[PDB]
Amino acid sequence: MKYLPQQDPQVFAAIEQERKRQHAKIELIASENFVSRAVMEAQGSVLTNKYAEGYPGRRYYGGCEYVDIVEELARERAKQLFGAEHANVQPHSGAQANMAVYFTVLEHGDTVLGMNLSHGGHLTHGSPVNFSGVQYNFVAYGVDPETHVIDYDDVREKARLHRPKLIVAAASAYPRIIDFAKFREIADEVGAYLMVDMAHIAGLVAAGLHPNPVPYAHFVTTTTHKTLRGPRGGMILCQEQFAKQIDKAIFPGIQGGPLMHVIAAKAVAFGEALQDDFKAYAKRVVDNAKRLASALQNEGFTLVSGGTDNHLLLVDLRPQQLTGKTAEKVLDEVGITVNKATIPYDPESPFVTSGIRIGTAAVTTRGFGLEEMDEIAAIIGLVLKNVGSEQALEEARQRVAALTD
Amino acid sequence: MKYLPQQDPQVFAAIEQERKRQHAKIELIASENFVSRAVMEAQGSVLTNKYAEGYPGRRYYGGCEYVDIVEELARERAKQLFGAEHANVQPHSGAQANMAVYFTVLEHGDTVLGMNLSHGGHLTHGSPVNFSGVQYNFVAYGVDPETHVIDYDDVREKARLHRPKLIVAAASAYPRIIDFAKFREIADEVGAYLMVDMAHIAGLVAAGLHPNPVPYAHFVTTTTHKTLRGPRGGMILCQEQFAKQIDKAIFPGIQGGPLMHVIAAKAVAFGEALQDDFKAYAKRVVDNAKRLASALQNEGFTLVSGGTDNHLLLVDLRPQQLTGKTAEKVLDEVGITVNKATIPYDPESPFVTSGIRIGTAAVTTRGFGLEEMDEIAAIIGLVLKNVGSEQALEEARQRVAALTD
Ligand SMILES: *Cc1c(COP(=O)(O)O)cnc(C)c1O
Ligand SMILES: *Cc1c(COP(=O)(O)O)cnc(C)c1O
Repeated sequence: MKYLPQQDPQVFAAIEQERKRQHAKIELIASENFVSRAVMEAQGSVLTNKYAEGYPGRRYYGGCEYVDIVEELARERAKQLFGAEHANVQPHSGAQANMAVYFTVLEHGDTVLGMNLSHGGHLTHGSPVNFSGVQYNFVAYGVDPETHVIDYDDVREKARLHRPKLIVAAASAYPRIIDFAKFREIADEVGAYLMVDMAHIAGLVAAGLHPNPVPYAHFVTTTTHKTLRGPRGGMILCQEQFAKQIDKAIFPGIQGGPLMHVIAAKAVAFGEALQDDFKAYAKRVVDNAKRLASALQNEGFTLVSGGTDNHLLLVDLRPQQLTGKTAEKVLDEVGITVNKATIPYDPESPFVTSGIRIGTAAVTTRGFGLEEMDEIAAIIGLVLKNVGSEQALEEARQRVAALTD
Repeated sequence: MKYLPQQDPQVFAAIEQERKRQHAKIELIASENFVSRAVMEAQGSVLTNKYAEGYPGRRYYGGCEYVDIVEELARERAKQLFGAEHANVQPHSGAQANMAVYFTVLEHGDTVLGMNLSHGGHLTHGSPVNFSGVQYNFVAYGVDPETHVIDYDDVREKARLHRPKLIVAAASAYPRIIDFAKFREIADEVGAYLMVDMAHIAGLVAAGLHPNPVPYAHFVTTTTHKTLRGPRGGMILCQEQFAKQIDKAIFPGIQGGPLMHVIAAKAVAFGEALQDDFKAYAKRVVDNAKRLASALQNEGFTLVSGGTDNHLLLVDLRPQQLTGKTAEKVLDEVGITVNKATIPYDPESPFVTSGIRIGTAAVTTRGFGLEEMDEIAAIIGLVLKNVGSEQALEEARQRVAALTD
């Protein structure tokens, strides 16, 4: 940076702390990643200066010729990446992407069926303190108590009983492949729309390492950040028959001016995802997650669903008589970043939990491989088996430092 | 830029076109401005990589120590700037700021009283194609047919008849000072909350050049961009008694993860606004607007309300037998950027209009002064009085080029 250090010493010092923190820590939060310098440059551009309400070639303001090119690059690259008939790259966030789809097909009080929030469902899939649960009548399907895999007969029964207008598939803490074909079959049986929120798995979908929801879902929502490794924001994909309605839902429906600089950064990220090396990256993500899962089991940890098909895993800490909160806290002391997470049928509250959620997207971006997964698992074992030993925690600290260099 | 040109030639070429366009054109769109290099660097930072759901010291994820510093800098500087008891700097946009306030105090179907959308009210103040008009029962107050000033007796009568739970004051196309004291008096009479949407005038409020709504309003919403000259985004200010509710409305209410890099940029912008030179800038904005108004009247143009108290003016083009659409189009041909705008009691549709809206914030940022205002008015006169003369339009083109260098 050139201008920030001089103009705003306080803000610059804090940013610099954050940058150094990002390098020093082992980031295992499943939603996290590190974007490229090109992505950052794009959202640090003069495009922040442009109002462009509306859509390419259909704007409310003049002078949008070039931001139109940018937005269209984003839309076309997204369509290439996911094989979607239509993309809306304007959503400010994953929350707003979901908000727009809900606004499109639902009326206030309509019934929606989503994944149980304690089993992997997201806040925006019907939490009673979120607009979703306040504005619509959410009901939930569960995972099997033993296998922790989505019970598709439960999805079906809930759908048939409650007759939702919309079924939501996808998750923020589900370690297995989701069967979108079965979701669509159930949706068809009850005459419901199917929305798939692929935020966590979008990068894996782009790389052909998770089945693509696009052919089965009426609407697909996503973050551009997370496994897709883009700037912070949202996106909607849908069939052409819903394009006009979805676009109107975003604007003038729920948003005003789009963030054109962030949209530029989205275009850049999609460009990167279209490359062969992103496919290799995403495979390493999944490979690393399997390896980490295996290595954790070697240390004596129990994993929700007994492993992972994707980028993330959940450790059930009940065998170690630890809460997720305790684990999160002590790992923070040694420089490993995880979050507490409810495990299916968790006896603890969501604010304490019996689990931790772990993902490999971030460490994989940093160049970590299988050997590093083994060592991360070993450090986690050392820490969680010796929570009262400052000697053990100091060793862990040093081993974490060795990994981050 | 260093990395974008190599990584993404297509995106870079479009960005470069946009940058050159921003320099070449005379930007008179009232909502537009040009942010500092420091602001851009801040939102081009690694802070995009951090999930920080929740609030400073009360986050859902670990590792937020430094982004907490950044957010708190934003909140404290905002409180200094506007004398507010509480700030929420997380809203993704002005639309989301408004959305959160609505979510806080209203139930589905509640009555809200806002400014007539054809008289200066914003889309998010009850448009039937916007969430505001769909989710709540909006009624409108008007300006006087002759003076084009808000009719406060009409505000009062509408309030007493319709008994709104919420009254909204503020505008996207109102050229006069708004009397927030009178709005609060009316709100008090009918037991309604008062929300002031100061998006357009926020920079002027910060510089003491427009009365501050904070002491009179329960809630103040704003964009961080526009006259405040910050990054693209939103903010809510409120009394401490609503702080918890407002914070919960933003998260977990209507948004997910905040844009920490944009919040950094907000902090930077507020820092800039706190400086003496921003006060001088804002005075030049208002001075330039008066001068431009005066100069346009000298050319024979009629202005809505007969002039301006702020950064913006509206030309009533009926005396010249032109639509706003025609004016917008021809000015685009010579390198002057305006937008068509409905004038109070406009006989045309909102898609054709009898007016153009013009603001001076952008040209003032570029260093334009009184002499430049005179010349801009003269060029506008030349163009709109000679719409069929390519000779006149070419002269205008050359005069515009002379101004932008
Ligand atoms: C992260 C996530 C979201 C929310 O995205 P934000 O950008 O934080 O609003 C929504 N749905 C799912 C499944 C997510 O993982
Ligand atoms: C510009 C504006 C908005 C909307 O802000 P976005 O950032 O475009 O969502 C809302 N209210 C008023 C008065 C505005 O001027």
